[PDB]
This record gives sequence, structure tokens and C-alpha cells, in this order.
Amino acid sequence: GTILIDLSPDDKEFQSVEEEMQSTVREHRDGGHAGGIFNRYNILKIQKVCNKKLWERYTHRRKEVSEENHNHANERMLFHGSPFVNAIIHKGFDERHAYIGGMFGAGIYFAENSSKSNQYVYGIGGGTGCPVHKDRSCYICHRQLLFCRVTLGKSFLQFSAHSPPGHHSVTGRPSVNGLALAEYVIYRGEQAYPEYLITYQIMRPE
Ligand SMILES: Cc1cc(=O)[nH]c(N2CCN(c3ccc(F)cc3)CC2)n1
Ligand SMILES: [Zn+2]
Repeated sequence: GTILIDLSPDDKEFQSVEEEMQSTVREHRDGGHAGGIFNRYNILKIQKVCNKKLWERYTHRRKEVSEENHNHANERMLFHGSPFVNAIIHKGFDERHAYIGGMFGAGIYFAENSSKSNQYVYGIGGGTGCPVHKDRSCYICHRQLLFCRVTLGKSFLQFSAHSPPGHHSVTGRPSVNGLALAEYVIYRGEQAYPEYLITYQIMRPE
């Protein structure tokens, strides 16, 4: 029972979601190989993802993690880029959205850097690119990102399935690229809510 409400760009909500998308762009060590070459996005549409069953699935698990961690759910707003975004907004996150070949295990991956999530919009390493031009740096086709409410709880810090014992998620602390932001991994689909569906294009630097 998913409903997508279009957010007006006049709305304070559109303005704060676009600002978290824009300000969290960074240069990638692959030179744009996976996500393309760009410094900003053309934000075409921001939509609120409304689903009573999934929101309840998430706040139920949130209350569990909170009570297991001195009433702190450790809730973040993170980006999620995946070829299975359209399936996530209707069925939620689960074991089919888990990244088997992940660095922090077979869990569901999230990023603080929007530009990081953009690397997985067309698949692992950007796949073959957009389905129309087979271009990983395509500047034409419309891309789609999720801005998710994530319950991290007790997160296992990793400097560089199931969660480490006595923990609720894993934090990928960046230990080489001094400008990278953290990456997070949850092992329960219930621990995340697909809050915002952002439609956009990467923009050719001038
Ligand atoms: C680091 C990071 C940030 C981000 O936004 N997204 C992701 N992924 C990881 C890989 N994914 C995946 C899911 C299910 C599969 F079958 C294969 C891949 C989805 C998106 N990673
Ligand atoms: Zn294209």
C-alpha cells in the first residue's frame, strides 16, 4: 500500500533533502568509473514514501533496538542506491536487498555520501551504466536514490547475515581517503525505512 507524495520545491522538506544530496557529493578514488563524473545533481523530483505496514515494521524494530541500547535507537538519515529501489519502496528492505559480496558482511548498505550511493544506482560498480546508453557517466537518463531513516543502535566500528554479537549494525569508518564519509550496514530489513525517493541526473562539470 505505498503512496508517493510529490514534494513541492518551495517546501522546507524538499529544500533540506536536496541540500543533504548536494552537500554530500565528493570525488571517488575510481575517478568516476562507477558513478560518473559530476560535482552536483539536477534534482528533478523528491517524493515522500508513505506505507503504514512498512513504517510500523520499522518503528517496531526501532523500539526493540532502543530498549537494548539505553533508549537510544541511534537513528540516522542515509542514502541508499540500488537497482532494486522500486522493489524497496513497495516491499521494504529484506535478504534480497543484502549485498552478499560486501566488505562488512552480507547486509543492507547505506552511505552518508550521496555520491557513494550513486555508484550502486546501476549496480555494483555502476554495472554496464544506464539501460538506454550503457553509460556509467550518463548525463541524460534519470537516476533514483533513496533517503532512508536507519536504526543503527549499537554499531560496530570498523576502520578501513548477522550483526557482530551485542551490536545492531556495522560502521565503515574511512581510514585512507581523508574526505570520505561513513558507510553503514544493517542485517535486518526492518532497521531501515525508505523515507524519500529522489529522482535526479548527474551534471557534466563546466
Ligand atoms: C556502499 C553502498 C551504498 C549504497 O547506497 N548502496 C550500496 N549497495 C550495495 C550493493 N547493493 C546490492 C544489493 C543487492 C544485491 F543483490 C546486490 C547489490 C545495493 C546497494 N552500497
Ligand atoms: Zn543514459
